[PDB]
Amino acid sequence: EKVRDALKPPS
Amino acid sequence: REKELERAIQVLCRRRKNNPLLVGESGVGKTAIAEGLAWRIVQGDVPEVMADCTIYSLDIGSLLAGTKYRGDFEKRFKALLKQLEQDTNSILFIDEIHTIIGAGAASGGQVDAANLIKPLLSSGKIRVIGSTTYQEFSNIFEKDRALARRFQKIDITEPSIEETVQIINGLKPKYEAHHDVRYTAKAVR
Amino acid sequence: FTTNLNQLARVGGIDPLIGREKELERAIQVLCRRRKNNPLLVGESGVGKTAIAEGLAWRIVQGDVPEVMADCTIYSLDIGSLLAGTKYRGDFEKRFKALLKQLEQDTNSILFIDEIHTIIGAGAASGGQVDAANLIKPLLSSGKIRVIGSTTYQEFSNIFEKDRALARRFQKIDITEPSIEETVQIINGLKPKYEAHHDVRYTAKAVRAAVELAVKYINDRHLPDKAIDVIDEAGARARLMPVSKRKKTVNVADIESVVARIARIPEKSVSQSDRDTLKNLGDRLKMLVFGQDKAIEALTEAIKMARAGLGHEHKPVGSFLFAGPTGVGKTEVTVQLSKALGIELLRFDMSEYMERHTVSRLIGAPPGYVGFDQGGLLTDAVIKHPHAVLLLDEIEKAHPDVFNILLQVMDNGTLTDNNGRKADFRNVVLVMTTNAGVRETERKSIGLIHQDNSTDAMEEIKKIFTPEFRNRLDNIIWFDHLSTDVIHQVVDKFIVELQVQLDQKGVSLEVSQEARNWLAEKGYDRAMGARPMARVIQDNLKKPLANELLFGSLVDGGQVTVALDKEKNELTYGFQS
Amino acid sequence: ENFTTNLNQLARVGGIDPLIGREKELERAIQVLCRRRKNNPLLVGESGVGKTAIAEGLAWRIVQGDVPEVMADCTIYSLDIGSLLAGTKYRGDFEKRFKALLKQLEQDTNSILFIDEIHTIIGAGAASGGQVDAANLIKPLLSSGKIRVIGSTTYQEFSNIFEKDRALARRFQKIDITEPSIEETVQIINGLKPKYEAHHDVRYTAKAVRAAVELAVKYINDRHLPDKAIDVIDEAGARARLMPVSKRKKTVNVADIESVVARIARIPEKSVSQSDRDTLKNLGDRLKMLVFGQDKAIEALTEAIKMARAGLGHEHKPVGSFLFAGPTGVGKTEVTVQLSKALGIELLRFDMSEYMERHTVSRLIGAPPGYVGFDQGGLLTDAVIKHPHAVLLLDEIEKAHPDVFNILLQVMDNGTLTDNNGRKADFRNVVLVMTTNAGVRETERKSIGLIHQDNSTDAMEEIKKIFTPEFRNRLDNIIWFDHLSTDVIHQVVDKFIVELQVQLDQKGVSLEVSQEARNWLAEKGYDRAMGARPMARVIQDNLKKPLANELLFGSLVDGGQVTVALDKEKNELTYGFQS
Ligand SMILES: Nc1ncnc2c1ncn2[C@@H]1O[C@H](COP(=O)(O)OP(=O)(O)OP(O)(O)=S)[C@@H](O)[C@H]1O
Ligand SMILES: Nc1ncnc2c1ncn2[C@@H]1O[C@H](COP(=O)(O)OP(=O)(O)OP(O)(O)=S)[C@@H](O)[C@H]1O
Ligand SMILES: Nc1ncnc2c1ncn2[C@@H]1O[C@H](COP(=O)(O)OP(=O)(O)O)[C@@H](O)[C@H]1O
Ligand SMILES: Nc1ncnc2c1ncn2[C@@H]1O[C@H](COP(=O)(O)OP(=O)(O)O)[C@@H](O)[C@H]1O
Ligand SMILES: Nc1ncnc2c1ncn2[C@@H]1O[C@H](COP(=O)(O)OP(=O)(O)O)[C@@H](O)[C@H]1O
Ligand SMILES: [Mg+2]
Ligand SMILES: [Mg+2]
Ligand SMILES: [Mg+2]
Repeated sequence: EKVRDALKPPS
Repeated sequence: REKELERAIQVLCRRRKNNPLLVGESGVGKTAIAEGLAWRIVQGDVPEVMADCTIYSLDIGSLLAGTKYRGDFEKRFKALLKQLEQDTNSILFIDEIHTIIGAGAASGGQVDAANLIKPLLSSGKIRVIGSTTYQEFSNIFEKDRALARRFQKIDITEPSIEETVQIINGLKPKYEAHHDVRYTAKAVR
Repeated sequence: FTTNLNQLARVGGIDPLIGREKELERAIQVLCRRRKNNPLLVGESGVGKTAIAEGLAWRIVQGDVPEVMADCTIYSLDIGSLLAGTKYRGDFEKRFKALLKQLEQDTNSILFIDEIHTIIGAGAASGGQVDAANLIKPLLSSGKIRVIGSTTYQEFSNIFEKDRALARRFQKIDITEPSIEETVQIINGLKPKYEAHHDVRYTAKAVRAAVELAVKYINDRHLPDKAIDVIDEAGARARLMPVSKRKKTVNVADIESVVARIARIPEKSVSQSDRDTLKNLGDRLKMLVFGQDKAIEALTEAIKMARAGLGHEHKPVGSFLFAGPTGVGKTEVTVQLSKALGIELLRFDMSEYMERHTVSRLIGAPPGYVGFDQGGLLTDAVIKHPHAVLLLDEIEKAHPDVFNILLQVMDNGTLTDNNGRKADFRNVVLVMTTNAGVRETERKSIGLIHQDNSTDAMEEIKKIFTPEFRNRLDNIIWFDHLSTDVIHQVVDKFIVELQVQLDQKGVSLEVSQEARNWLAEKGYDRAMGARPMARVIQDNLKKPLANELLFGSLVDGGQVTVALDKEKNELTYGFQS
Repeated sequence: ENFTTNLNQLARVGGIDPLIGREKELERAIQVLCRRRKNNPLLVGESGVGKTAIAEGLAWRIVQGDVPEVMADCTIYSLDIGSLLAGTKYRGDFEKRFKALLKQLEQDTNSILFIDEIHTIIGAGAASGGQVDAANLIKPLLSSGKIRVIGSTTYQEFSNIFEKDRALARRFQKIDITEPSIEETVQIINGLKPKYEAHHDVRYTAKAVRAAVELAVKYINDRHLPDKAIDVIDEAGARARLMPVSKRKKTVNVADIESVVARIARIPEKSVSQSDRDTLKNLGDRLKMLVFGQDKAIEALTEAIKMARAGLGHEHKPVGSFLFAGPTGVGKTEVTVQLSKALGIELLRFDMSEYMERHTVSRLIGAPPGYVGFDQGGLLTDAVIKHPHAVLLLDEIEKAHPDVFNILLQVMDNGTLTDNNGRKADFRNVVLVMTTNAGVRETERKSIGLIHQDNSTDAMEEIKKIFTPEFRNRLDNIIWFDHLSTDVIHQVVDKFIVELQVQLDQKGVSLEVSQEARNWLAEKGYDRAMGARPMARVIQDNLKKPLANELLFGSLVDGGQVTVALDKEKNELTYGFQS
């Protein structure tokens, strides 16, 4: 469906 | 809530199924029981085994506030878990346990808090208290058979009208001072 | 990364398996097959599905198994390490590959994985590089490697049925709850492990009564898990004494009260004080519900015969009916019977189920249904409460299709469900009501002298109802009309509800016995019974007072006096401020 | 690539069973696979028929080289639907992975994708909210033609989703797969026999294989012939070796196989045996000790059955068509119960009273709900389908409309039934029994006259007028009863007392009843008009009422030692408990 994903940047 | 309290203390003391689950309906007072358990412990009206215990409450929003970088949630949650096992006497009362089922993993890693805590519960070193509704428990919590096996379901029901008036009288001083009014015994009934 | 089950059994950590010999023979039957050699242990949770796997390995060391499989050494998958240990990708592939080399080259080697449905997809966080189940499929099709799985009855239909290919490899083996005799050995075997932690010694009598009382009241879980729970709770309760382990031994009294708390039931219920309750409750029915004394004898003896054992085990406790006029206490007796016995009262209205489609919804769908709609509300009620009172009023109004289901349930005492394998209706008492018994023509007859067309002795209902359904009934109870004195007592009940309402308004009402007789004769009707009593009570008592309370003598409260005069034939109203 | 397995490569290392029969189906697949367009074949067959097996047969034929040159270099792959779906978390992952494979496959020409149970991904959902989106990636492949996709479906699924959607059906041909004949089935087992005998070093006699196929079809009505047959042989091989630990006997016999099917059938082993000779002779004697009284009926009924079950008679006509007549509420119905119990068949009690209405007749020859479920089936049609070898106990035949009788004529002569659902049932092995209660009604009917006139009617007279002679012409035999005996009715009290006493044995209670009291109680309960219908109720009423009060607390709890005897003056039984 239409799902929002929150990315994580590398430290 | 003397009988309901007994069931929780008994569940915490047993070897297996150490984690109790206070299932109920909205507003029944399941959260007050856990918050009230700590109040009972400081008062000292509990068994000696539980007197030394220290109940903790986890706020998921604060836990997820700064988890921008990779591994932030895992390091935080894992760090907190280490504190629980070393003490061996603390209890983490987490309300709305169903929320952590899909929280902490945005995508890719899929490292959810439920998966992280699961192994520790198998050994039994850490004991926690949960709260959930019937609809939420069956729709979400029941899906995770692993977590359900560790937790021992507890059925809660609204108290009788007789019990309710006693609750109001016990809580009457708190609301009487805030509002600067005196409630009559006939009015509460 | 790996675990061994044969080595653990050899050491003796696991206790001796008790019973389930048939499952062991049927389990090894497919295990030795050239194809379809993956025995899938399908059973409800907490029914010892994993114990069977561990039990089989134990018997191998003892040698009381077929020699063909005795040489074999059963293994167990490390669910915890594989699920979470190998977080990084690549390590799982090389580590799992090592298991394949160990798994292959030894046809005797066996592998058992509990919760086999959970591993349908696994081995990677988000990548589709490999699947643990799929990796073994090439070696499974050939049949060189045989494995044992564990899936719940619900999970079996949810996923395994989808992939016929995977389902083809496996073969279902039904797991039935162990009997009370089997459980007492299992719990006794596990007794030392828990006695040390609690520093208590459970008496033999205490542990056998627990299962009897537990199954009688606790119904959420099966006997193995249920029995273990009551023993662990009782032990913990004992060490929580006020000063220092006041009570060491675990007597029957301790377990008798533990189940009460877990069941949220009042004390003295576990005492098995059923004989005396039956005698005293009888008198209570007459005072609470006036009349129908003849039917009370039939209702009470019905319960005594079932509990005493004068009935077939499969046959339910009772299948009766109440054919009588309206408002004759038919429903009233049922409510008191439940409260009197401390049993749940489940009531269903057949009027909503008059249509054919609604009858099917009662049990979901005989042909089948999908979409997790949870259809079959009647079946679900029995699973949550095996012992209950099922009242089906206006059964005659229901479509004859519903009768067909009762023939099957009455014959075996169990009702099948769309998803649920079966239900327990043995404890439930089937009680119904019908109003067709009272059927008098509005027009008496074509003649100067009316004819007393006395109602037939159940002849009319015989043609309306099916013949087999009538014979299967344990007994037929009829409810007749009520005597005039009973009606004089019934008005007292209606009057009492008025006084409580007046208490909130500070109004005193006093009615004479002669006035009550006027409402009684006009109130009770043969055709409607109690139904018109309200209208006269409202019209003759509530309506006149409404004017005064809102605007009149009784605005601020007062005393009410009522009298009857023969001159006018109507009641008189008097108000005192 | 790892998702789908290469069947052709598997054949080289073994694991491919030889294909026995179905050469015509194989030729059709080769013929359609050589087409420029619409070459994609479909295998519309029921579960267990072996549709998947022919797909592997094509891989064996190609590696062997007994196929056209164009297809000689072709490869076949078996898509693993469960692998991709299990790994996915949300929709879109499966489609992406499937897109990657398809592109890799299109690079190499002569690649065939065997999508077993294609209906699952194509549509109809109801698994995890449905996976109908997978059809999106299937339509381009069909239109493109770059690769040929073999499909496996079923008659029900095919019409539901495939025939309705022209996009797929137009680019998919049909190869109807029908269960093989019994003769073809034994040949298939013979081809597969070497694998099993070499597996555990045991020999399989020709007698057992023939017995295995006939027994399974006769008893196992919920599975198809080819697949369930292999399980019987495989189960026998395992059971033969593992059970007799002391003696290892390689030779197998037909009797050994009976025990194998008994476990799955869950029916007694003796009844499961297919011995028409032995069962016919003992069936009559078996009904005598089990049911006592009116033994003349057992003799006539059994000999008549022998005539039809002899095998010479064409079985198009139902095996049994006995139309019982005369009094009711007698052992006539009981005989059918024990007859069904000895054989093990499931007795179906169809009562016409519910179907009296003309509209209700359609329920037997049509879906009762009259909904679009398309799986309910007719009451009579589905019931015969569930138990093709079970007797139909017709009840209250008198209250039947003429159309109801018309349906009976079809089964007696045609031996087949057509309903709105369209499913065909087999009546070759079915038995039919009826019961006539009209005679009982006339006996109690009053006479309009000054003095009542005795009417000692006979069972024959009613059927002559109420039933058309056409039914009697097709009818094989009619039995009649009058009354069992005076003594047997006394014995009926004893038989019930035996079961009632068995109940006391569970309670550890002992009870005795006077011989004279037993006789009087039997007469009180037994009636000519009602027969033995009320006898059951009176038996319990005599003792259940008084015993119930004292069983809860009393001497009955420990031993009982009850004494029961009537009073001459009061004719009422007296109960005394001595523990
Ligand atoms: N035994 C009690 N003693 C004191 N206050 C009580 C008690 N039971 C209920 N309450 C009051 O009722 C409120 C509602 O019950 P809670 O357990 O707090 O609800 P909750 O579980 O947070 O509700 P949700 O979020 O709708 S599931 C409590 O916060 C108290 O104010
Ligand atoms: N037949 C049995 N033989 C031996 N131990 C048994 C038996 N039945 C129950 N037990 C004990 O009680 C437990 C029953 O649950 P398990 O067999 O562990 O798991 P399961 O019930 O198969 O599945 P879950 O509920 O998903 S852990 C066993 O592990 C033993 O401790
Ligand atoms: N013997 C009785 N004891 C108490 N109330 C009775 C008795 N007979 C009739 N009633 C009264 O009859 C009324 C029946 O109401 P209800 O159950 O709604 O009727 P129905 O079953 O006809 O729908 C109630 O007011 C009930 O108290
Ligand atoms: N024509 C046939 N030739 C050889 N074996 C067959 C044939 N038909 C069915 N079988 C056997 O039936 C069993 C199952 O075949 P399979 O194709 O997997 O069935 P299904 O298509 O129902 O899944 C195997 O033992 C297979 O060899
Ligand atoms: N010859 C007989 N042998 C054994 N039982 C018999 C015999 N004749 C009658 N009975 C018994 O008498 C009853 C016959 O009527 P029944 O079948 O109960 O009637 P219905 O089918 O109308 O309920 C049954 O209990 C049956 O077992
Ligand atoms: Mg809360
Ligand atoms: Mg388990
Ligand atoms: Mg009523």
